[PDB]
Amino acid sequence: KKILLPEPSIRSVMQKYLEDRGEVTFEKIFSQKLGYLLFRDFCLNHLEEARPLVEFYEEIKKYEKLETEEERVARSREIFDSYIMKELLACSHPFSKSATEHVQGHLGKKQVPPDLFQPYIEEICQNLRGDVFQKFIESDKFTRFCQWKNVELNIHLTMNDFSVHRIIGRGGFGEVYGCRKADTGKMYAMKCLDKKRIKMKQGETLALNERIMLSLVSTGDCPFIVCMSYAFHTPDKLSFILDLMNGGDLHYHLSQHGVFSEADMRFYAAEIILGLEHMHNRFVVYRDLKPANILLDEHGHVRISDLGLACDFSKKKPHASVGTHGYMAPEVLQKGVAYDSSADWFSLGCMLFKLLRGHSPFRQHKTKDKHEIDRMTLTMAVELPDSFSPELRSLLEGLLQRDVNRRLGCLGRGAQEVKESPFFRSLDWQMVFLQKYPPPLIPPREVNATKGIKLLDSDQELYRNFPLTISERWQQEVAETVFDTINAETDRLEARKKAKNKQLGHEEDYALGKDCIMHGYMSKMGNPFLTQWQRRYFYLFPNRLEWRGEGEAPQSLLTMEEIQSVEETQIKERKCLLLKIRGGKQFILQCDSDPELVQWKKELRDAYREAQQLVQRVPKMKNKP
Amino acid sequence: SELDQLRQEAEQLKNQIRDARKACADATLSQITNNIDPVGRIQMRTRRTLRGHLAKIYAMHWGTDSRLLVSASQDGKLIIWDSYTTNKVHAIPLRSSWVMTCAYAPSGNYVACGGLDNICSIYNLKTREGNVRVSRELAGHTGYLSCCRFLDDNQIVTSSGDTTCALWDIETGQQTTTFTGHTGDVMSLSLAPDTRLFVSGACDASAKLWDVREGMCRQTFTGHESDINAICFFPNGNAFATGSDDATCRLFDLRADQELMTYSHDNIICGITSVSFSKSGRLLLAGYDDFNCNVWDALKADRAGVLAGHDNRVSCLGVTDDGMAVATGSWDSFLKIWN
Amino acid sequence: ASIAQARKLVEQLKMEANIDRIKVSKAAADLMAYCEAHAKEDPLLTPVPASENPFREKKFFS
Ligand SMILES: CC1=C(C(=O)Nc2ccc3n[nH]cc3c2)[C@H](c2ccc(F)cc2)NC(=O)N1
Repeated sequence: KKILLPEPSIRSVMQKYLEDRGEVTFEKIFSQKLGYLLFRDFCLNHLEEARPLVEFYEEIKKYEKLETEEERVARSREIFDSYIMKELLACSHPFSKSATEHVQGHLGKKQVPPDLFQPYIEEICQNLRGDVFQKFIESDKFTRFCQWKNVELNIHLTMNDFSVHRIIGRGGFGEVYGCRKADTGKMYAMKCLDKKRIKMKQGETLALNERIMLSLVSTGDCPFIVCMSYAFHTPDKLSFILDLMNGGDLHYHLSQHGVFSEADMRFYAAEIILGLEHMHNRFVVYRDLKPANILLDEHGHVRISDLGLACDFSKKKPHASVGTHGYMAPEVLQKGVAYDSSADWFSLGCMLFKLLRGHSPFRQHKTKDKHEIDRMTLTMAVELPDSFSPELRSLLEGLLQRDVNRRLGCLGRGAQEVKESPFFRSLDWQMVFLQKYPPPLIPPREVNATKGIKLLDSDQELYRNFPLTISERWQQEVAETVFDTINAETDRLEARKKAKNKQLGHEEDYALGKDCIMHGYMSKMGNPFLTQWQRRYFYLFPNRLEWRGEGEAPQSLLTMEEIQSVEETQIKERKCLLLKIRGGKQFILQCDSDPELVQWKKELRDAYREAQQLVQRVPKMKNKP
Repeated sequence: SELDQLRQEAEQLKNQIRDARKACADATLSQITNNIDPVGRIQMRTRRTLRGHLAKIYAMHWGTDSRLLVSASQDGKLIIWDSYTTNKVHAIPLRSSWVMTCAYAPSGNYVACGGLDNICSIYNLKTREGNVRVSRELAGHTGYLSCCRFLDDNQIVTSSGDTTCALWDIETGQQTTTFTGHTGDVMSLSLAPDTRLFVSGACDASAKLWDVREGMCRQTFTGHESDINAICFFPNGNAFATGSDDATCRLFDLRADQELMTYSHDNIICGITSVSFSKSGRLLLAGYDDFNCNVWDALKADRAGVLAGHDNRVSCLGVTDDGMAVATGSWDSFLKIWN
Repeated sequence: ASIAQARKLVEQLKMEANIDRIKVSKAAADLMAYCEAHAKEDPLLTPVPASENPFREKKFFS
């Protein structure tokens, strides 16, 4: 069930593995949640030079989050005095001439941005980079980082990793379920699309795109968009693991509440704007903006959901005509007519009207005509009801402007423009973002809101790039759940095995002071017909591969001269390595994780190749006739 | 031109030497020894089989005590064996895996090995607290180490794929004297019993005599059609035998400054890896790539006996100072003992 | 290529050329004489009893 960490011995392989990908740098490590937490546990606890440099970093971070000025002025005195002025009097400040002065100027003028300390951030980082980083790599905190990294990199999800509950949505090509990831106990949503019910509609593109689109957006944690942490499939379904929203959609709430007041709509608008800002910062127009695609959490806060029809305008701009009818901007509907973010402003405009009045604005007399809802959008200013305030009007005016020349949001600074709408004068957008505003609707506690077909080789190939894990989400999940409590158990377990070896005597590792390239645990195969796989500790040297079991020295080996090929092979569907040996013989090895396999291959190939070009040059060593 | 003229007259000196040599070829050694009785068949059998190395053995050497003997293997270790019981006095893991050669010092207090690390590492067997440190790492060659022999505990001679050999001072670490002349990878050496002279053999298929103290080459022996892999002095120090890729061994006398005898058959096509002389000089022992060691009559050039329990190449061999025994070492990972 | 290095070759060839050589018959006879002189103290050449052989039936050492 729970997450088990690989043994410390795993460090030999992951370190080379990361090193190959440049990922053993201060930059790359410091900026990962678990890397961060391990670095700091090191500096603060086990290294005296480093403690202050990080406390200082941290205090600044708490200072960038201070809400006011009156909160600010205060803390930035203590921060100065404590982490600088103390030092200055003892000559010992390990920072620039400029930096130091740049802060003290903002103090005597009492003009204190949230960035004051930014010249220092850079320099704390220079001060930590390089040399201090080096000792951390040598420390068993980096060994611990390698253990968590190994688990990360070996994720292969299946339905079984999930404890799956009630359905909380039906629609498009499948269903959504509440669920719990067993590892960590995290509640998530699970959106399950039936591959068949897809082919039937040649809908494959859309299914894929959602995945592509989700990945551009699911970084940063946006509170106002439903985001993804894993994707995986089985032969029949695609699965997305998603942010849980079990509160129902507006389309449904609307139908039960009836229409919302300006006040209540202002709340949703604001969260929705902010969601749009996020996506628009990453060049993604959402396009299917509407009550049914806005979701409520348990408390009534909202998220933009379902990015199937959403698309990227980074390199080239769409001109195509997609959306739900009655919420599409002019430039959209018109084919041969390109566009960007703009549609979402219009659609917002459209949508908000709807929350106030029970219908799309261009859907009077409950018509269905699809061609004429389009007409009303082209040359036509919409008449805004007598009951709407002056400020609501100017907003909708701004948002529904036939032309993009003169629509609100499309004049240079996105989002911001609409936030300055005096419809929102009353609001503070930092406080919107922190979800501090009480929502007007609290979902009560549940919501409720054919086959002859086959599946070829070349169907599943469409889905070959589908699975995926988002490092940022996984680390976050772990960091909030089991990381402290596992590091703990692990710590204790390793110190049993080690302190017990202080009795036994397995006490002077065999790799040290030689030319070993790598070592670790693998399972070689004895007799196939007995599922005999004996697990050994292997050491790789530049001209042989030694191995052993518990207690002994190595009794056995294989030389690099003897190895002809190294290949990947399938056995009872786990991946092994196949070393073919000169006597027409074979030698199979199973690794415990992807990266371990990936690495043992690169190194075995490198080593046999070099050793053979080497021996070839040495007259005493080569084979002659 | 002067560059022409010095090549011209090296060519002319070459002739002076060939001629001077033929002027002394008044008889052959075979003629001379036609009379004496043959050796009969030499029949040795495996006494000991030494088991431990996990890969090929590339080299071995005996201690003067005629009992302990050191070996080096592609398993990146040396083992120091007691032949009498088969016990392992020591087992040394090396710092570089690419070892090729080893040696036991006269005293039996130090050993030495090297390889593609390009260093001769001296291992003090007998430490302050019964351990085995590396006492020294003699660095300076610019190519693989191919052979080494102690003169005594404070000096040593090496041979290298950089085509030179060298005299070192162990305490200081210094390359005292170097020995240039060979135009190809030097592959083996042997110290004359009096330690004032050694010979080297090389991939140029010449072999050379050198004076230690003077750092010079006195004499150069051509004749082989191919790489000389192995070389050993006749016990009186007046001659030496070589073994080569041309499937022949040869005996060269120093004072007559030329070859006296080739050892061979049409039935033997592979190269020779190694050579030693029985205690009297009378037998010449050679290890071959066809797995067998051939034992030759040194004086009559006949082929007396064969040592043959080895499933791969015999890569090295040696005879004890007391003459009681012969050790053979193989690519099949074992040493055997023969007597 | 080098003039230094050709000068050097030749001086070496002079050392080699100006040695005192001896007759091969004398040389070879001197060798034959070595082999007889030590033929009796060479175990591989002559058959010794087990009780002088470290390796045959022997159990007992240091
Ligand atoms: C936005 C929308 C649906 C939807 O996406 N519902 C969701 C989506 C993600 C969720 N996370 N947590 C509860 C969720 C509920 C729901 C739906 C859509 C696609 C599906 F595959 C299943 C349900 N039906 C519908 O009309 N519109």
